[PDB]
Amino acid sequence: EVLEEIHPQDLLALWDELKGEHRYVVLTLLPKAKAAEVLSHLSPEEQAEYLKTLPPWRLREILEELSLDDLADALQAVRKEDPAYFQRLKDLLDPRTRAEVEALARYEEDEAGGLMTPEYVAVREGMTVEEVLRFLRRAAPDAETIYYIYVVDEKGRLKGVLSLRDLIVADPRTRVAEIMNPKVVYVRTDTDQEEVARLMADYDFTVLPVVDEEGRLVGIVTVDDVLDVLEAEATEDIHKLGAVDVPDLVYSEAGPVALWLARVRWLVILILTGMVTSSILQGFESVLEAVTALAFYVPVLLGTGGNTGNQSATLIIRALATRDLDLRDWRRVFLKEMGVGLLLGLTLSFLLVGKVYWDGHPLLLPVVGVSLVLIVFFANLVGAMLPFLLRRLGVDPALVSNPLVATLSDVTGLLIYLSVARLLLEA
Amino acid sequence: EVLEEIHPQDLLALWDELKGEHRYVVLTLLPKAKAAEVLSHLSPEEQAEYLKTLPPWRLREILEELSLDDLADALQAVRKEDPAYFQRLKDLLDPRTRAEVEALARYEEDEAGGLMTPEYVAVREGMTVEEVLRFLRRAAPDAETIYYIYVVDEKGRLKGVLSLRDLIVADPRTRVAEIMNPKVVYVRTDTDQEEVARLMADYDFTVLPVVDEEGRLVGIVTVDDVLDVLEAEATEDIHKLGAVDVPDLVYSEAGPVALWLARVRWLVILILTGMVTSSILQGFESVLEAVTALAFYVPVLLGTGGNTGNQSATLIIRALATRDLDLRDWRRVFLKEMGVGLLLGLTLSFLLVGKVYWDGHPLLLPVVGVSLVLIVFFANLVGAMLPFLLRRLGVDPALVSNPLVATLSDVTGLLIYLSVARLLLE
Ligand SMILES: Nc1ncnc2c1ncn2[C@@H]1O[C@H](COP(=O)(O)OP(=O)(O)OP(=O)(O)O)[C@@H](O)[C@H]1O
Ligand SMILES: Nc1ncnc2c1ncn2[C@@H]1O[C@H](COP(=O)(O)OP(=O)(O)OP(=O)(O)O)[C@@H](O)[C@H]1O
Ligand SMILES: [Mg+2]
Ligand SMILES: [Mg+2]
Ligand SMILES: [Mg+2]
Ligand SMILES: [Mg+2]
Ligand SMILES: [Mg+2]
Ligand SMILES: [Mg+2]
Ligand SMILES: [Mg+2]
Ligand SMILES: [Mg+2]
Ligand SMILES: [Mg+2]
Ligand SMILES: [Mg+2]
Ligand SMILES: [Mg+2]
Ligand SMILES: [Mg+2]
Ligand SMILES: [Mg+2]
Repeated sequence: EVLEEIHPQDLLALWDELKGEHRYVVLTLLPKAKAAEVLSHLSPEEQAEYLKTLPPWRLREILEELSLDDLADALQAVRKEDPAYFQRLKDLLDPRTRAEVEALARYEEDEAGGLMTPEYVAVREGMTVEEVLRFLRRAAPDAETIYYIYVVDEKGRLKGVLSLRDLIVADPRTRVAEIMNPKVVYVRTDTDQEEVARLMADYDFTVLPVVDEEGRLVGIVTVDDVLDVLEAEATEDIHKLGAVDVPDLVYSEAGPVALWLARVRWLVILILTGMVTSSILQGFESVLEAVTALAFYVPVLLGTGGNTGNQSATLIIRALATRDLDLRDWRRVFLKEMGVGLLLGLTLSFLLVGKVYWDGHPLLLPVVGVSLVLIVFFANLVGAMLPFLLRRLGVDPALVSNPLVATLSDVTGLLIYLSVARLLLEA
Repeated sequence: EVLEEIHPQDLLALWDELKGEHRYVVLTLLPKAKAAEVLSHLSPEEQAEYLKTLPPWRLREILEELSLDDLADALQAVRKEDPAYFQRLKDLLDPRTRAEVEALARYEEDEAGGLMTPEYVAVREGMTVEEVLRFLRRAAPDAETIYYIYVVDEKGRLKGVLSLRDLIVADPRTRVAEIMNPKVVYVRTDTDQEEVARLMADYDFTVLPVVDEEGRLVGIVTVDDVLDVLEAEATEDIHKLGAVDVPDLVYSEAGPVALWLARVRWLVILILTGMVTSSILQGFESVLEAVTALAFYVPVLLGTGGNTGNQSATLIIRALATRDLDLRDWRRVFLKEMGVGLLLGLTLSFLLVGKVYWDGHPLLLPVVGVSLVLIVFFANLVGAMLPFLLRRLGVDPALVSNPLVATLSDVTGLLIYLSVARLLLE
């Protein structure tokens, strides 16, 4: 009845809200393909778990009816988790498929190769519209998408590319080279995952032709895998911008121990440079014993400075991820931001001073006030550069976390504030 | 002519590296397709700028050879900026085109109606595969995509969906409604772009069918525009993480004044949160004049709380926007982080007391160390649980920014520490 009706992703939606037993049952009963796609959009931890739990006949069925990219991904999860049983689970494949999948597992999960699938539709440059169409009816079962057609030489590498729409409008006796496009856009096996995401999103494509170290066409990447690549990447960016450092972390499926590792690393690294502020506070105990109101304005200056630093840092980190800004821009950016910080200072200060005056200390009112303008102005700029610096260093700018800049602006904040206190105390 | 072999992407790459005059003359001298695609992938502001500056004739060609969701958008930008040259410009638009543009501009640009095209191919079920391929070859020059054909009824409603592959592999004599799909997942007009993005990212689709209340087909949504939507929606989410609050900010073309605005609002909110920290010290001046090592150790605790809260806040906000956590999960989380917030404290404390002892103030380590465990733990929990609440109010929980969590950790941290100092000094 409904077994033929339902669409896997209804089962994918209800998956987060269903008991283990019945789940298992739903993997076993479905038509082969629908179970296969339901397993396809699952977590590698879960994937491994089920490829362990399920019967070897259904194992055969799923493994057989799973696109090669997604297969190799699954098998890879089982290699990392349980190596021996990965090999044993690999003993249930057929020769040609086992072989293609082995040649795919060798690619890197972050590179085109590990995004790519070898079931492209490839033709030689000397057929005709009609020939390619005949081939397309007879070759459409074993293909990921018959929508774009790649034209190759005698040896493997890209020559031309070809829209299905193009053939369908083309005069069936016309040869393909007369209607193909030789300026083919493509990635490499080693190309980083986000470079594919970028290229694909730039050119407004939906299949990108991975080539090998020699140029020979060896796979393709589809935009559908790229979207969850994108989401992966944006999520990594957000995560370490929050100074947590684990690339693939699912919050719902992780124990307090792992969270503790991931957070405690950078929490620690930052807490040390949090101690330097204590020892810096130690050596300025003469201007601090003398006037106490000084201490009554340390948090507000520090925290507001860190805030501003966050703002700039993030506002640039995106603009570098979004590829909106290049390294060579740094100089030009500097000035552009600088003025802003000035205006952010004055304004903020106008508030803080109106409170310093209201706190009842109209004496150090300009110590606080001027300090706040100086702190805003500098923290801001610190925020702007740190990414640029890391770029010329060859490091991920998203490592410039909001908390790192918070602690740094705490240090600079205190130095500015206390030296300004000292200098104005000499008056 | 050799200046006409180049791909518009290439030229868009060198756009940031070209002077205004130069920009204008390249955009004014290209092939219609090229010109209009180039202009199609720019920001609204120089979009509208060049729609204004360009010559009435070239703006007429560009306007024409432009796609219709894109024409809609560009017109909409000139519409935001300058209301008159909007209709003056679209007075160059032909009625068949213009009418469509009219019908598109009415929908809200962050909704599905706002990023849809009407150049889609729809065929009635009473065809045969033969007749539909006939229709495809004959209707292909004006379509956005002929890979998904949409079967409808006499009054216009949606009835089902065909892939061109299903046609191509089907025996041409076959009736259409035989190989079609009546279980066609669609998207409504008022729908949020973000939801659209979610759908198309789930189903591994590339087109989506837009509908009215009645269920009639009004247009389709492409994956490319949904993919720029995804990038936007994201980049907005993370700006919101840095207390910057403008929907689509582009830093490289925003002036010092605009950056100023954007930031000034929340930066101001947060400084008016700090004044409280000032007064909170001020009313504890009595307990604070006794010990100075006390004040020597404040930026460390406060900043640490701010950080822990920053981490938790981030994790949970991300897991919210990713739909990996539901509003009802919060209770679980309150426990989950709890222990963690404890574990992080102790460890960070074992090191902190390490200096409190070493820095020359063995006087009383607990007033600091304990205060660290409490502040780390508490800030952690707060940052962890502010997005939940902000989400249960029908507010974007990406508003729980890292400077906000920091500044709240400044306040709470301070109350924690100076109360612990009041008790352990007495
Ligand atoms: N990897 C690639 N490198 C270069 N060109 C490509 C690549 N992939 C696809 N193309 C090109 O993109 C187009 C894809 O055709 P498709 O019909 O999907 O485009 P369209 O926008 O629907 O219609 P039209 O091609 O008429 O604009 C083809 O013209 C083809 O030349
Ligand atoms: N909006 C939609 N709602 C429901 N189903 C759809 C929708 N759009 C497309 N489909 C279904 O998805 C399939 C898309 O066909 P297409 O050839 O593009 O897929 P493919 O992955 O290339 O190959 P295959 O269809 O053989 O898996 C079609 O069979 C179509 O019926
Ligand atoms: Mg990476
Ligand atoms: Mg892979
Ligand atoms: Mg694009
Ligand atoms: Mg386009
Ligand atoms: Mg795939
Ligand atoms: Mg990144
Ligand atoms: Mg701070
Ligand atoms: Mg479009
Ligand atoms: Mg929105
Ligand atoms: Mg729009
Ligand atoms: Mg998907
Ligand atoms: Mg798929
Ligand atoms: Mg959002």
